[PDB]
Amino acid sequence: DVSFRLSGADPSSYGMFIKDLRNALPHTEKVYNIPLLLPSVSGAGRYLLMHLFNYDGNTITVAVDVTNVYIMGYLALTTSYFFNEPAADLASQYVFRSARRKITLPYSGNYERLQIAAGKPREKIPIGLPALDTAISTLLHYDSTAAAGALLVLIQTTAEAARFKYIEQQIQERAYRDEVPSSATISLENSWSGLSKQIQLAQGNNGVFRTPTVLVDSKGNRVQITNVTSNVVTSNIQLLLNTKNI
Ligand SMILES: CC(=O)N[C@@H]1[C@@H](O)[C@H](O)[C@@H](CO)O[C@H]1O
Ligand SMILES: *[C@@H]1O[C@H](CO)[C@@H](O)[C@H](O)[C@H]1NC(C)=O
Repeated sequence: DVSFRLSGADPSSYGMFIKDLRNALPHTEKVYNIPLLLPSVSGAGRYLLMHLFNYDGNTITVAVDVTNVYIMGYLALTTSYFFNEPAADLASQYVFRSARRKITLPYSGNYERLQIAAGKPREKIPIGLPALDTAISTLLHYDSTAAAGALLVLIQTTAEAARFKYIEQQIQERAYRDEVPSSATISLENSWSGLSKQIQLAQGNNGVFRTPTVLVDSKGNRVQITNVTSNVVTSNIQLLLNTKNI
């Protein structure tokens, strides 16, 4: 399992957590020196448990599918909660079975559905360490509309930061002040599957993407990534979604 405490958190302890989160995901091969997540994992070992503690020391445990860093659901005291989608129903066969009750949230875990539930796109929702403290708190007691925004903050400050060193750094810059994500951050989130696939297709194509990926850079400028020499590939991305899942 991995753990993160908001009480006393700072950039260093958050970076320790994101390192532990990346290290908890199994991989047998690296592609262009980036860990390649597994095609599949059977049974309970598919799910990583992340123990998150708010500033007061209250906790939720979040289950994450290790093949794709997707959060499936979470446990808060004696209640489990899962997205309304078959992968999360499957996960509920393995994790948090000791909960006294299981609630299926009234949306799936994808960004489009969560933003509809929350009433706002993630361009407008601040993220940071304080926002993560608020999100954990929100999730302690059921409120499906509030939970959708909390889950948009939780997914970006845990999974997305694990996938991309740029997003990890964005959250560290927001350790004591939330701020909406940069458009670069949104672009990377939306591009993770495409980048993961193109980096894998470049292995028998001399390092060249079969199809360019368009990203927004740190200045708001839209840019084409065409091969593995780009800084997105050599520096930023940390985990590849296996093409078997794309
Ligand atoms: C950890 C998690 O659940 N993450 C996903 C994010 O990976 C994905 O791009 C988005 C789909 O739009 O859905 C969120 O659920
Ligand atoms: C590869 O990537 C860089 C941009 O990072 C670009 O300048 C270069 O000319 C590209 N080369 C090919 C072969 O696509």
